[PDB]
Amino acid sequence: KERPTLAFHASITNSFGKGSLIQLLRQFSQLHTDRKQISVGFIGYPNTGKSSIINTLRKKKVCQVAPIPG
Amino acid sequence: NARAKRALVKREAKLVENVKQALFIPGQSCNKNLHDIMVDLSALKKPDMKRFNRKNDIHPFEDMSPLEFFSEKNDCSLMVLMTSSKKRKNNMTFIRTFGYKIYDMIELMVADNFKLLSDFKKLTFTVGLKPMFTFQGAAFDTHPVYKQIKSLFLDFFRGESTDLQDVAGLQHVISMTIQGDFQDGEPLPNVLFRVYKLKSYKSDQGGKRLPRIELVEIGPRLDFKIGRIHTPSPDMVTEAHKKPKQKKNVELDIMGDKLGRIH
Amino acid sequence: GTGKKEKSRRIREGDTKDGNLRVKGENFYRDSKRVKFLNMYTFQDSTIPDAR
Amino acid sequence: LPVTVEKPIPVVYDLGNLAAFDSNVLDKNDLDSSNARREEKIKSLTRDNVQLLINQLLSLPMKTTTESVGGTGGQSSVMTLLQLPDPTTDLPREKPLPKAKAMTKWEKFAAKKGIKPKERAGKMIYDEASGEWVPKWGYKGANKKLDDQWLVEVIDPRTLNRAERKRLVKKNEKQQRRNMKN
RNA sequence: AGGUGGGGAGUUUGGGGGCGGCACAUCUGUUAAACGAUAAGCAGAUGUCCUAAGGGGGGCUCAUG
Ligand SMILES: [Mg+2]
Repeated sequence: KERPTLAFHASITNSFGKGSLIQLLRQFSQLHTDRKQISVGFIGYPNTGKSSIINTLRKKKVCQVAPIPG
Repeated sequence: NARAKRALVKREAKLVENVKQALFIPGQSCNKNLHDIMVDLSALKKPDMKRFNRKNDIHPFEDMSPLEFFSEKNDCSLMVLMTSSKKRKNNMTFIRTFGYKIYDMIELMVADNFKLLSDFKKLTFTVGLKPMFTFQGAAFDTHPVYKQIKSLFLDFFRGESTDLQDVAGLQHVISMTIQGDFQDGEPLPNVLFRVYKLKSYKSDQGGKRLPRIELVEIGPRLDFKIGRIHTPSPDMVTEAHKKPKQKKNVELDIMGDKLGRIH
Repeated sequence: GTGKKEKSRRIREGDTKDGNLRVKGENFYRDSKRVKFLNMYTFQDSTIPDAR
Repeated sequence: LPVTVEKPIPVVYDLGNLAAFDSNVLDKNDLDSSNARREEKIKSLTRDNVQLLINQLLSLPMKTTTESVGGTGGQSSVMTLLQLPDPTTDLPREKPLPKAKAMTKWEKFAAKKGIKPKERAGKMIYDEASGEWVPKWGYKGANKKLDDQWLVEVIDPRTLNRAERKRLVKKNEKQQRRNMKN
């Protein structure tokens, strides 16, 4: 009712909903074509999906990820 | 010196064009009836009307350069030259100019049954007010010659292109009609030109929303015979239809807020 | 060279006619618009302006 | 008295230019110039067309401002006005579009260089020994100060400065002439 | 003959963005087109408010017999 609510899964390789989020980001970039630059920030409780979602978006492990909040 | 610069600024092409100036040139055979017709036409063209000093011996079909020279020296886009020959009785010529070059030529002749403005009942008429137009018959849009005549008449009498009109400004209307329909390939029937003043009869039958429209003819009454015709090339037509060029998921919402769709 | 030489490229492009604006590092990769940007990674004049 | 008007073929209206089109069949039998009823038939047809156009025209929105006479460029609130739509008929133009511009060398140099265009701050430059702004150009500027001042400590040098300024103006005119051929 | 030709070698890689701005009453050398009138510029003691445009407003008509 107030947010897009894109379903996502934080698997590094077998991610779910990655295509939808990629399309959403592409649309956002298309809206901001005149900006030529944009960044996306993550907000949430520790160990939820932040580092894992970033890594699966990159398709490889970049940020250290483990079953630990920090 | 700034006075000349102001005129030159208007001479140069403008993104938004003002009312097309009209120059009237009396020909070598400017009949008294022709002079009266010219005066009547000027009455419906003021204040953007210019008349030449005296007679002229210019033939638009046999001499195109003089018209271009006059248009360039007077900065007038519309040109009218009335000239009647023995064969072409009461002939009147109308010419358009694009970039000071000839755009098209059309010969229009008025039958002897024409009635002058003074002959009709006297009524109020304000100069500079944009009149209404009505075109009758499919030939106006389904024929090249009639389409050109309609376009010329509109450009001559459409006046300004303001987007706001006063209710009281609708003083009179011009009725554009043709002398009946014709079959394909038949001679073009003469174009009937009439001017009717508007009368606001009360809305008794029409409640309050709309009054009963009434008309009173004031003239001039003219039947336009069709003679020699000239048309511009397709490139000139395309040039004359250029635009000043003045957005996916981009829209200016109310209050000027720039909104978009996520999809 | 011959093509690798920047003189040949400048002659072909015609920039030699306006070589006064030759920016330090004018090459096919990272032209002036990029060389100047990168140079910023390499404000204390202590001037006394008249704030009138 | 009745205002009702209708035709078999729907009427085409051009509210942007106060014009309308009626493709209905024309009665050649009565439109003949020799007929007397011709004038009455034309009058009736024109009245019907004008009634239809007015009925369609009045359906447009109307502005109602809350201002007063005010300045010469204002509008009276009392005068109700109909907001006509954008024009629909593509009338031919009278002159071409002057999209052509000056290709002077300065524009190309600015595009190549990083020199941003000047902001045109103002004419009020500042000078010394006078206690006044003494704007650069526009009224008794510093350009003529060198000639006005009565001490040229360094053959008449006062005229040399004017000659140099005139030569610079001539060079600017020559550059204008050269760029005019672009 | 033409071409790739730091793959190879010698070398450096200094010590900087805005600027031009005047119009009429004048006389002098050129211009002067040469029976001349004397114009369409150059630089000059010369000012002056025309606020580097005279824009509006209210009035006058003029070389020459
Ligand atoms: Mg974590």
